Amino acid sequence: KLEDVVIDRNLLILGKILGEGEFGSVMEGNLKQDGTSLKVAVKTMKLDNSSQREIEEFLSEAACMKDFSHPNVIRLLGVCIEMSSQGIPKPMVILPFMKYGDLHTYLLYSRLETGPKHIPLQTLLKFMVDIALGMEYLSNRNFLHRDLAARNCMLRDDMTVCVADFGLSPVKWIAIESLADRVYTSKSDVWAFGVTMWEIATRGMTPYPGVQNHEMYDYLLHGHRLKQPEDCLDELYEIMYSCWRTDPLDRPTFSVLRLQLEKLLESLPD
Ligand SMILES: COc1cc2ncnc(Nc3cnc(OCCC4CC4)nc3)c2cc1OCC1CCNCC1
Repeated sequence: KLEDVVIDRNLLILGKILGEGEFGSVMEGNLKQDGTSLKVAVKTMKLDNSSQREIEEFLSEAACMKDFSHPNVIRLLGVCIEMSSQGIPKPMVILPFMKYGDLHTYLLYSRLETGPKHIPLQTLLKFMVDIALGMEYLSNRNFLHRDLAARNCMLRDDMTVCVADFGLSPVKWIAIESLADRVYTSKSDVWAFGVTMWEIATRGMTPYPGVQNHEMYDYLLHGHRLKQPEDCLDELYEIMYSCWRTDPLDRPTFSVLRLQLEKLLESLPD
């Protein structure tokens, strides 16, 4: 067994809510860890199946993420498990607290006079370079993100982006084949990465302006894809475009994308 993943619940003090989703919530917290303390980010969830089957499979997956070590992939400190007021297991995943917050909010704030100012092209490409390196590290270990989007990418204290908030087993990030067959592969993550690239290049735009969520599958079925942004370089749009090919076998690997973006940033007068 690898029970380095389970943290004593009495070492954790829960604070103010960062956000409330359908699954769970994200909150500020303090971890005793040594007489000292540490500011952390806590993600609560609510499982099903009272028996070991569901919780052990979740624990195994938690042990996997903890044993990861890369600057562009969020580090998982541990997991506390408490039973809820209804008898349901409530796992609480503990990560380091990210003061600069998510990448999606930072991009929209770069368009406001408070906080960050205009993000130059080179800084936008570095963000993409960072996501691509973290994603490449994940696929070279056969781990599927399942929920890659700009709101799930965090800015570290040195201002390098890491991938976070992985999904387990939003329409506008889901690959065409995954909407019809519900089959999720590495190319479905490549699809989501292309959408994330478009979020960065548009500086926070919601994908497919004008198209409603319920009409997305049919829209993609007709060969429609995200339109090229204003002032977006042609070479850059062709990179994100290659992520959305109808046949997933036509999509490029994460090593090819990372190589493409790094070669483009190095071609600019940075
Ligand atoms: C200063 O604000 C944050 C700091 C964070 N510092 C670290 N982590 C975070 N979130 C996070 C959660 N869960 C996971 O992974 C779970 C993986 C497990 C397998 C399921 N990774 C990251 C933060 C979110 C923050 O703001 C949340 C936003 C603010 C903007 N309006 C919407 C809510």
